[PDB]
Amino acid sequence: SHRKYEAPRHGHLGFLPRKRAASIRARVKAFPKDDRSKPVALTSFLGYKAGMTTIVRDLDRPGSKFHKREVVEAVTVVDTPPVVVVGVVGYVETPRGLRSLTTVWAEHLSDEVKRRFYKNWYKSKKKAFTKYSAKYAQDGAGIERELARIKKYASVVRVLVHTQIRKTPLAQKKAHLAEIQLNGGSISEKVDWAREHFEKTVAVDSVFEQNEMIDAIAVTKGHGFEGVTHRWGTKKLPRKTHRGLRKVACIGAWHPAHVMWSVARAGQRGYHSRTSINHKIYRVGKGDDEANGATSFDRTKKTITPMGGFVHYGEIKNDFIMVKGCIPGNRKRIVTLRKSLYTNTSRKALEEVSLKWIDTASKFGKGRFQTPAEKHAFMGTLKKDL
Amino acid sequence: ARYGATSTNPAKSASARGSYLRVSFKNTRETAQAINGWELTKAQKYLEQVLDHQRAIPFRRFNSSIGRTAQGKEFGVTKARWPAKSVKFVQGLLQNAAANAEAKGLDATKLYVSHIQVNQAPKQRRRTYRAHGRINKYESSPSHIELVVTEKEE
RNA sequence: UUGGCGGAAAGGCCUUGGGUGCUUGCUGGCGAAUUGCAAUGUCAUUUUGCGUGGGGAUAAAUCAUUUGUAUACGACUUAGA
RNA sequence: GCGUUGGAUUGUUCACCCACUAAUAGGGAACGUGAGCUGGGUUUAGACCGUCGUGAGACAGGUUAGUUUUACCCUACUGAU
RNA sequence: CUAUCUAGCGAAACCACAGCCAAGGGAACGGGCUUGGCAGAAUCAGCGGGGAAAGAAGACCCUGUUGAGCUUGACUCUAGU
RNA sequence: AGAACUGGUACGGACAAGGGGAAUCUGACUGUCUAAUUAAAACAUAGCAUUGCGAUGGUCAGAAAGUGAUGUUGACGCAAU
RNA sequence: GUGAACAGCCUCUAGUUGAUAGAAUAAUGUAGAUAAGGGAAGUCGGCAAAAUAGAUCCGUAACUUCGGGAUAAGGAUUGGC
RNA sequence: GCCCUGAAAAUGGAUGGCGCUCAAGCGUGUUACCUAUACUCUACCGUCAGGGUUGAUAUGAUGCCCUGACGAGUAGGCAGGCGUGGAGGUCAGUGACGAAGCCUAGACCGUAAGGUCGGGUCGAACGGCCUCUAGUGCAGAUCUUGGUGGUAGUAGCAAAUAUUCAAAUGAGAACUUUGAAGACUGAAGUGGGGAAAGGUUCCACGUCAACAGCAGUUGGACGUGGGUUAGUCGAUCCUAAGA
RNA sequence: AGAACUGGCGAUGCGGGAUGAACCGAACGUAGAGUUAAGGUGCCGGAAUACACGCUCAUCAGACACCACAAAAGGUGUUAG
RNA sequence: GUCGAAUUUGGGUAUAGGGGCGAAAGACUAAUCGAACCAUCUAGUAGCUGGUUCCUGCCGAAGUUUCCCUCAGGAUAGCAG
RNA sequence: AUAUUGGCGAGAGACCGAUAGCGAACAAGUACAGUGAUGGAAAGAUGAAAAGAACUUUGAAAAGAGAGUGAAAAAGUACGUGAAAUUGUUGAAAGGGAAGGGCAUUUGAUCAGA
Ligand SMILES: [K+]
Ligand SMILES: [Mg+2]
Ligand SMILES: [Mg+2]
Ligand SMILES: [Mg+2]
Ligand SMILES: [Mg+2]
Ligand SMILES: [Mg+2]
Ligand SMILES: [Mg+2]
Ligand SMILES: [Mg+2]
Ligand SMILES: [Mg+2]
Ligand SMILES: [Mg+2]
Ligand SMILES: [Mg+2]
Ligand SMILES: [Mg+2]
Ligand SMILES: [Mg+2]
Ligand SMILES: [Mg+2]
Ligand SMILES: [Mg+2]
Ligand SMILES: [Mg+2]
Ligand SMILES: [Mg+2]
Ligand SMILES: [Mg+2]
Ligand SMILES: [Mg+2]
Ligand SMILES: [Mg+2]
Ligand SMILES: [Mg+2]
Ligand SMILES: [Mg+2]
Ligand SMILES: [Mg+2]
Ligand SMILES: [Mg+2]
Ligand SMILES: [Mg+2]
Ligand SMILES: [Mg+2]
Ligand SMILES: [Mg+2]
Ligand SMILES: [Mg+2]
Ligand SMILES: [Mg+2]
Ligand SMILES: [Mg+2]
Ligand SMILES: [Mg+2]
Ligand SMILES: [Mg+2]
Ligand SMILES: [Mg+2]
Ligand SMILES: [Mg+2]
Ligand SMILES: [Mg+2]
Ligand SMILES: [Mg+2]
Ligand SMILES: [Mg+2]
Ligand SMILES: [Mg+2]
Ligand SMILES: [Mg+2]
Ligand SMILES: [Mg+2]
Ligand SMILES: [Mg+2]
Ligand SMILES: [Mg+2]
Ligand SMILES: [Mg+2]
Ligand SMILES: [Mg+2]
Ligand SMILES: [Mg+2]
Ligand SMILES: [Mg+2]
Ligand SMILES: [Mg+2]
Ligand SMILES: [Mg+2]
Ligand SMILES: [Mg+2]
Ligand SMILES: [Mg+2]
Ligand SMILES: [Mg+2]
Ligand SMILES: [Mg+2]
Ligand SMILES: [Mg+2]
Ligand SMILES: [Mg+2]
Ligand SMILES: [Mg+2]
Ligand SMILES: [Mg+2]
Ligand SMILES: [Mg+2]
Ligand SMILES: [Mg+2]
Ligand SMILES: [Mg+2]
Ligand SMILES: [Mg+2]
Ligand SMILES: [Mg+2]
Ligand SMILES: [Mg+2]
Ligand SMILES: [Mg+2]
Ligand SMILES: [Mg+2]
Ligand SMILES: [Mg+2]
Ligand SMILES: [Mg+2]
Ligand SMILES: [Mg+2]
Ligand SMILES: [Mg+2]
Ligand SMILES: [Mg+2]
Ligand SMILES: [Mg+2]
Ligand SMILES: [Mg+2]
Ligand SMILES: [Mg+2]
Ligand SMILES: [Mg+2]
Ligand SMILES: [Mg+2]
Ligand SMILES: [Mg+2]
Ligand SMILES: [Mg+2]
Ligand SMILES: [Mg+2]
Ligand SMILES: [Mg+2]
Ligand SMILES: [Mg+2]
Ligand SMILES: [Mg+2]
Ligand SMILES: [Mg+2]
Ligand SMILES: [Mg+2]
Ligand SMILES: [Mg+2]
Ligand SMILES: [Mg+2]
Repeated sequence: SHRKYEAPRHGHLGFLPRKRAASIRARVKAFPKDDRSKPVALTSFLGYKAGMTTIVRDLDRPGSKFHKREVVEAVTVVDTPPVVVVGVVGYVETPRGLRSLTTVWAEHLSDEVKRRFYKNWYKSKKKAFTKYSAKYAQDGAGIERELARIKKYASVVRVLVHTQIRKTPLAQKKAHLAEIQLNGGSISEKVDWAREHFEKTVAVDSVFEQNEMIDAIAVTKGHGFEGVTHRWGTKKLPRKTHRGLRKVACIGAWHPAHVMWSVARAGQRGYHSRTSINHKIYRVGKGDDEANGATSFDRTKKTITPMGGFVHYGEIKNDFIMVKGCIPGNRKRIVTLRKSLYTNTSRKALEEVSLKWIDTASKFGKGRFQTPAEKHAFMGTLKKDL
Repeated sequence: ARYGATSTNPAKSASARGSYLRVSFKNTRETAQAINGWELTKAQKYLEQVLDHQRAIPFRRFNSSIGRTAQGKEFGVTKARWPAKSVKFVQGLLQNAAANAEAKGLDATKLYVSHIQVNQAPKQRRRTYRAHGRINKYESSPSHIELVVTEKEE
């Protein structure tokens, strides 16, 4: 007989299976549509989630009850040191999809990216690309021949870039290498841009700008094996329930004589690839710029790092992207920030945000002071010093 | 005498056996198959490593619902274990066979385990007590182990 | 051997010059038999191995230890001359 | 495609009313769903009443009390090698 | 504290043969049969849809010229009086 | 029993240790039973009432007895409801 | 010793240190707990749990068989010096 | 007439499927072609029927031979055979130079029940034929007894707060001994004694195959011994309900 | 659910109706050859994408009896009267 | 729940199977109670359920008639050898 | 003259041959269960003869490997033979959600007949 009371089903069937993502770096599965009148530019960037903080800003939203008023908002800080271009991949289109014709690598590859090609780096002879770098021996004739093949073919061009983890406080020491599509015209000059940028860094300010809506692609925080109650949000069975209550009571009718794919079951929760869209960039901060955490209203010469460091991450020393809200993944995780796939004009996009203040009190507790100078000024002289 | 079927030269061979050994037959079968065909010194070193939990015995037949480990990867399995009792009995028989080979005058550097078989000895019977005043068997599954090491030749 | 074109799975298509073999385009000389009256009467290409010469290259992965962005165990993510 | 509710009384299905709501549609899946639960009802054995029966006892009549067992297998499903 | 993994120890239930579905027809609800869908070793933790799962020659109902407990001016008797 | 002082107003500092009220049905109460699904309103109870019997008796045993229980009793008693 | 106390809790004499262990810390459990705001809307049903609790002082209703109800209800205080 | 509307149900699914549109659809007509254990012919087996042939070397007249027809089958009937234990006769049968039994993707005969042979194993009896006889043939009976699996190295070995260090012993120590430490029972005990019951479990020495659901060098285990002393403590005596 | 006559199934395989006790065909010793039955001949699949005259276009077409359904009523759809 | 008397309990003792004992549940009477356990009668009877052991050959059914305390059975006739 | 599943002593069998035959071929009405009345098993076979494996060696030991006894250890007291279920090893082969089977043939292996 019928359900006897209607409720929406628990969970989203479009995010199945709730399995572990095949990699810790979430794949960009779609790049922005190419507009071949614009200049050559990356369609995405790689960074590392440092943590969240809170900001204060004046809302600009005519008709809102908080128009021209002050709003406190949560923001995520992504440490984004410049990415090193080390290669270029040419993609020809086929009745069976896109297909890489060939990849041309830079002549010199840093140990950071070379480590990515090794499970046991410390005991290897580090032969990676040693014969390939000899393709640049005298004239680079083979390299230019491969780039000419890419120009003569390869309707889609992507550069191979890798992160500089040595510039992050992470202990990993092994860079993350990803393909970023080159948008902008003239596949020939796509290839020229990649070749000219071989072994060179590209900064996040040349890819992303203030107020820009971006998407965040990351593997979510893993939670291991999870029961239905938290994995899917099903109702807790009554206290009286024999054999446990954190379950789904009826996992199926008699017919079909099978547990159906749509019934909530216990399994892995988290560590899933997610692409969340429409996160507004609140800051494109630079590492060399002291007063990173300062605004035109605060003026406290302080960086973005909270007092005591970003918990479980460290100190922000590089370029960083501050997006509004939250993004998938946990601290220290590699995240891919990509340009939006459509032109959002909704007045939530297109808003020019000006930060009034950036919280830098410690996240290791109920942080009371923005700076050690403010802490000393409040507390006066302590016994140890100050 | 009268071991299992062997196809090796008895003049270049030395045998060892143990009967009614109170060690798990299934575990001992897996342990014996782990070193069937190996050189003698390689097998002995491997057994000491198994005891030390550095390498494992792949469990190929008697392995239902046992458990998975990364030390089964060198044998192309996920299910491997460290059956210390079986390993100790097999090591006793291996050193006995090595001693018999020395007494025969065999080249200890050419010895490999050319035959090793475990079969079920008669079960030693105990009783276990069950709910509602019931009694079930609590039997052991002891093993007959036999092996012969031979000089490798061409 | 010359040059070109071909990326949809190109792995092929075209082309240059010289060398060399055959030519049934035409006219001759010699041979074939006994596989016994037929017997697929063995002529193809698919992998692999070994030996003889010649050219070329001179690593990794796993276990163990370690990390916790991971994790029931496997697995994952890290580090280590 | 999408949703189709919160409650008072009743074991109840049904019903009825209060109330919100965009709306409070009807149904199936062994009258879906008890090795998923619960056990209020029904439907063992205790007991009371009313009517019936000489009686033992009967009662789609009422009332109160009344043990809800097992998965480690195969498949399916969820995840994992 | 288990479950989990390990060393040691080590049962039981159950078991025609076994184990992917959809429809068909069929003893009118198939794991096998027909027609289709399909289909790739070996597996681990969970799970309770299914195996019309297990537990017991249904206790309800009916049948038997099968009983037994109980009752009564049933039939036939009997202690006692 | 009281007073001053004292403290992050804590102090039966752990331990130990009634929730309460307005009512209805029902059994007066304390007590008792279905050991292993029913503790109840069921049974018992004190109280009330009825019955039989003066011993060659009432009630009840025993196959029978020169046999028994009440009865080491006697109606303010025993026996049956 | 605390305390009303053979309560609970700690200790002396005496006795034992026996329950298969090691490593992890998923789900679901068993046992023990906490929880913003609401406060029975859950459910057949406040099931379970919570709340109350010792002592001293004050105060204590209906009804009553005058004996009770009664720790009714409802309040206050409590350490140390 | 065909087609369309009428024409709504529950897992996803059925002209059998694919698919088919001057059809591979519908109505109709003509041929060709495909194939049943049916029909036709032949062979072989058996059954039944009708016959021929005791005139000899001629042993199978229940034989040999000729002719025709037929052959489905539960329950059931009958017939002819196969096999087993034992019995009378016979083969002056087989056999320690290897009987019986058993094993044998080796061989032969029979439609079959079965029979025969080779090889291996083995060790003391056994078989062919004519008859006699029966406790004479198994897949089942939730059959009986015994044995053995998969499940499965699985469920599990999680109540009673709790163990740790070192040395000794030993082949071997998480578990034995000693020392050190940490704990608990907390006198209504995890203490000290007894009644019932047990019966040597007491104690010493030796000692670990089994048992102590891990282990074990330890033990209420195993092996060998030692040990229970009464005029006064009980029984014994008395009577109780009662026998 | 119950009768009549016959033929079947039970008791029966075989070819066909995909599948199916009973329908169609045909009943069965072991084989060979030929021909057929019913049913079929695009492919599955053995066998003419045969020949001939027409009808039908369905945004739910139709596609062989038993048999696995469809009606009344309608349509300048189209065809013939 | 109850916890100083219809209290709890040891030992002794009595009551024994259509019997005991029952503050009464058909309760208890050695895991046995709406009639204990043991042995024998007894291989109790069963129109009911299950099973019923080698081959081949030939023939080959009935579920209908009448009667029955008969309707899951038999006799009888029929069908069969 | 008749009876005789008891007792004592004898002779026999178309009987049974260790799941049979008495329950008991054996320390069987035993071990064991029950308070009790009662209930009540399982269990025979080295070899002619222990000749029951001296001695060496590895092992803490059990045992192993040798040596030896024996007609045989393919008879080692876990003992005649030594089936099947089930199992190990070796060898061969096959294997996309069972396996097994029928007809026919390929291939491999194997084999009788003239
Ligand atoms: K009765
Ligand atoms: Mg609904
Ligand atoms: Mg959430
Ligand atoms: Mg419950
Ligand atoms: Mg914080
Ligand atoms: Mg498994
Ligand atoms: Mg498990
Ligand atoms: Mg137990
Ligand atoms: Mg018990
Ligand atoms: Mg239902
Ligand atoms: Mg269910
Ligand atoms: Mg249930
Ligand atoms: Mg239900
Ligand atoms: Mg109820
Ligand atoms: Mg009742
Ligand atoms: Mg009346
Ligand atoms: Mg009724
Ligand atoms: Mg199906
Ligand atoms: Mg159907
Ligand atoms: Mg089935
Ligand atoms: Mg199929
Ligand atoms: Mg598979
Ligand atoms: Mg479960
Ligand atoms: Mg199920
Ligand atoms: Mg029945
Ligand atoms: Mg019954
Ligand atoms: Mg009758
Ligand atoms: Mg009667
Ligand atoms: Mg009362
Ligand atoms: Mg009282
Ligand atoms: Mg009870
Ligand atoms: Mg109760
Ligand atoms: Mg009463
Ligand atoms: Mg005091
Ligand atoms: Mg709360
Ligand atoms: Mg609160
Ligand atoms: Mg409140
Ligand atoms: Mg409510
Ligand atoms: Mg409700
Ligand atoms: Mg209610
Ligand atoms: Mg409660
Ligand atoms: Mg009060
Ligand atoms: Mg009151
Ligand atoms: Mg239609
Ligand atoms: Mg067709
Ligand atoms: Mg036609
Ligand atoms: Mg024929
Ligand atoms: Mg004749
Ligand atoms: Mg016939
Ligand atoms: Mg006989
Ligand atoms: Mg022989
Ligand atoms: Mg065989
Ligand atoms: Mg002999
Ligand atoms: Mg018989
Ligand atoms: Mg049998
Ligand atoms: Mg049978
Ligand atoms: Mg059976
Ligand atoms: Mg059995
Ligand atoms: Mg386990
Ligand atoms: Mg447990
Ligand atoms: Mg414990
Ligand atoms: Mg100690
Ligand atoms: Mg305590
Ligand atoms: Mg204590
Ligand atoms: Mg002692
Ligand atoms: Mg043990
Ligand atoms: Mg031990
Ligand atoms: Mg002793
Ligand atoms: Mg005295
Ligand atoms: Mg029939
Ligand atoms: Mg027929
Ligand atoms: Mg059909
Ligand atoms: Mg064809
Ligand atoms: Mg019409
Ligand atoms: Mg009653
Ligand atoms: Mg009988
Ligand atoms: Mg016939
Ligand atoms: Mg009559
Ligand atoms: Mg019947
Ligand atoms: Mg016997
Ligand atoms: Mg024997
Ligand atoms: Mg012999
Ligand atoms: Mg033997
Ligand atoms: Mg076998």
